[PDB]
Amino acid sequence: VAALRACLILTTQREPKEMQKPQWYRHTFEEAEKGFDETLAKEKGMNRDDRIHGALLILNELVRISSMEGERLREEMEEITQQQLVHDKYCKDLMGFGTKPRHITPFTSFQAVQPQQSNALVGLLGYSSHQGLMGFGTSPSPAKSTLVESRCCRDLMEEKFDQVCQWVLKCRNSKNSLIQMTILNLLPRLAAFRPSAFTDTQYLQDTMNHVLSCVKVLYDLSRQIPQLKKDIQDGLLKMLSLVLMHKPLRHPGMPKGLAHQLASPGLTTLPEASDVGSITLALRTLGSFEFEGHSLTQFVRHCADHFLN
Repeated sequence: VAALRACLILTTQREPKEMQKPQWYRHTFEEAEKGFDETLAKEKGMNRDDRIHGALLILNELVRISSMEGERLREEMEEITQQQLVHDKYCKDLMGFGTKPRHITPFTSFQAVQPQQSNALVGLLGYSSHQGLMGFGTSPSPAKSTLVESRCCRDLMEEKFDQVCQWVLKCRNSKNSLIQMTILNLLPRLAAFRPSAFTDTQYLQDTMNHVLSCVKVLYDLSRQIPQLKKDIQDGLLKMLSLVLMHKPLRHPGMPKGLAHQLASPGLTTLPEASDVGSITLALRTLGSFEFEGHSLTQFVRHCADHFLN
């Protein structure tokens, strides 16, 4: 596989601006060796660019051919391919593809089922069975440690605004699999949508159980990272045990808890008189003292609670 290791010597080393004529003729042969055989180099050789355009007429076909079927490529290479479908100038080379990455979803290929819809997810894919291709899986619903491949799909898998019967199904369905075990997973449903709607009938119910996850890394991340799924507007309550089990481990060690626990809340309800006691007692610490953190303080730092604050 010379064409596999020879061309990326340019991909990793990419040089600019100097040559106007030559680099344009150096970008083609990268792309040029994607269009045949070699599933890997079908996924390898267009990739970067990704800055810059690729818009010349010949790499259009390298765009076309590798926005065409596109399988294959491969299963794991369809991951790169998943976002190799360019944006947005190609209208047909995107939506015509959306079936195949969703055909990975629609049938067989338990990985390409689980794997792929985590990709676009921005953008859209407004085709009905492809819309419903984000709507076939919500009843998967998700088992088996592959959650990283699917549950983070479901949210950004959604489109807008067409309809939420293929969106809120998660709220009806994706609220089943997460509360049961799969601990780092209850991130993967609940930290997603997240713009928008996370709190709904069953899925603010799990805003309890996603917050019930909090056990004082997992005992670092789940504290704050589950205040990402802290979301609007339904439950004011749980944010309070998420203010309590936010500031119970916060006031303990690992102030990198606060590195993600402070930039949350920030919306809301921490800076109460109690945190005019306690977060003042937290900002009376004042630290810890580290620079991004020093800025991460100011990234957060609020008022009007005090001059002294």
